[PDB]
Amino acid sequence: SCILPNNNRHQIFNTTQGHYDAVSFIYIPIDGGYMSGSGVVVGENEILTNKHVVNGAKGNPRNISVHPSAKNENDYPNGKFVGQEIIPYPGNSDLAILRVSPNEHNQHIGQVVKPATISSNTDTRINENITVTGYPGDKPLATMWESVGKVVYIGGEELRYDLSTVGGNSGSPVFNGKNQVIGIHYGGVCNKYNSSVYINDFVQQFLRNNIPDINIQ
Repeated sequence: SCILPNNNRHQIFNTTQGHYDAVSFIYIPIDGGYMSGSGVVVGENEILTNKHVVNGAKGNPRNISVHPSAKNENDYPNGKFVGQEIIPYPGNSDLAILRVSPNEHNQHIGQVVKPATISSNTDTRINENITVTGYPGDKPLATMWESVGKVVYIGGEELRYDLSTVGGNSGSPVFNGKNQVIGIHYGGVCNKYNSSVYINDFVQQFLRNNIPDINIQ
């Protein structure tokens, strides 16, 4: 996750408004600190994020806290949901489904926010205007930031763009202008581009296979 020449980013304060509500903050304690990342609610009990993010839990999903619509370190408007099962993408992309437990009120994560709409990606192209929204670690903890830019590359399961991200953004949803998820940010090449897992037909099948209620448009 790299700061690029295009560094056009702003904080989301109304984090439950519109498509921002499914954007999720991830906190995993380690002995002596914490790993944080990002994700997006896509199903009744499911978020999407990276393999390397959930790996911070060292195989134990109950080390993972998911805070949908997190606004800041003292403001979690939807509380948190604890990891229950890690379902990695069988292919070679840095993509994982995290299934989470209900909360203390027996609410499911996909009930307290609107699950994100997944693009079928039939129209996605080079140079289209997009956003990557999540929890960059150069900002205050658990604050949501949107980063504005353009697609520069599409290939197999990789989509690249020219917009800035930072450690902490891993797992952030990539949104098109219709606020649909076209990919899942995972990293980049500093300071050439940033990159996401592209939700192509094979990744879409993995999603539907594991999240039958998924909303693909």
